[PDB]
Amino acid sequence: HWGYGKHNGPEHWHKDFPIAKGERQSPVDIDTHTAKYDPSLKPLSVSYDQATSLRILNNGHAFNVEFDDSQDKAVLKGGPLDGTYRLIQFHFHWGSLDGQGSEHTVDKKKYAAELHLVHWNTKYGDFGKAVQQPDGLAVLGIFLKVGSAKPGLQKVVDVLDSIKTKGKSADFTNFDPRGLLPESLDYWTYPGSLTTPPLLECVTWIVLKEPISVSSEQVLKFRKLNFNGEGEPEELMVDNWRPAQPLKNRQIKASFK
Ligand SMILES: [Zn+2]
Repeated sequence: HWGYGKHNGPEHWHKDFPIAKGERQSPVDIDTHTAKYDPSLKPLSVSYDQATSLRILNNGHAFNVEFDDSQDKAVLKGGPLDGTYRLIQFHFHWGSLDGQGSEHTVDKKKYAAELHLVHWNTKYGDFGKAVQQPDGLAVLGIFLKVGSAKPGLQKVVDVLDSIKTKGKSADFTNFDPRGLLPESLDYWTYPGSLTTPPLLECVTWIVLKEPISVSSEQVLKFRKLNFNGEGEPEELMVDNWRPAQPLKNRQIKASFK
């Protein structure tokens, strides 16, 4: 099955998922000097005050914090979006070393990790219908650099020992995702895809310019997770990131100048 090793990694995915070579694949390198400032873009509206987290789960390629998405509780609006997008989960991509780990890059610069908050368009009724549509998903991407600790991340870091192996899940209630956001909400946006199989081209990417800082100790704990299931040989969950894909016929827009 697909993964991030030498024999099943991203360079192999096209054999099972031929859209891997499609026209709007993600991630991409953000060239800050060719991105177009678009003054018609609106500020992002992030309404997470009523967010209800439920569970944290190791799915064999990352860990997902899942939210109750049966009502408009935690929603993303504005920016380049039409309509209302509900938060369903967030997860991260990270490296084996501090110098790599993000999926998107900025002027070819790699960050130590990348946070993805995944939202789906309410007009489509459920997540599974949203993935089939070109405007079905909105993913907020936030870079992580190593520096000072992020206090609002620590609750996540402390529970990772209970979900070390694939298929492990733990109750994870009352987590506030507002603790993960940077000060500024300036962003780049472009139309893209999921960055894991099935790689569907259903995503409006919204990548924040300002990274958040996490401590060396916090990212170290990410790297103690396991791709494998319990009772299988240990393969550390590191470098679960897809390399940048060709931009092709797309334009990256910026909310700022
Ligand atoms: Zn992701």
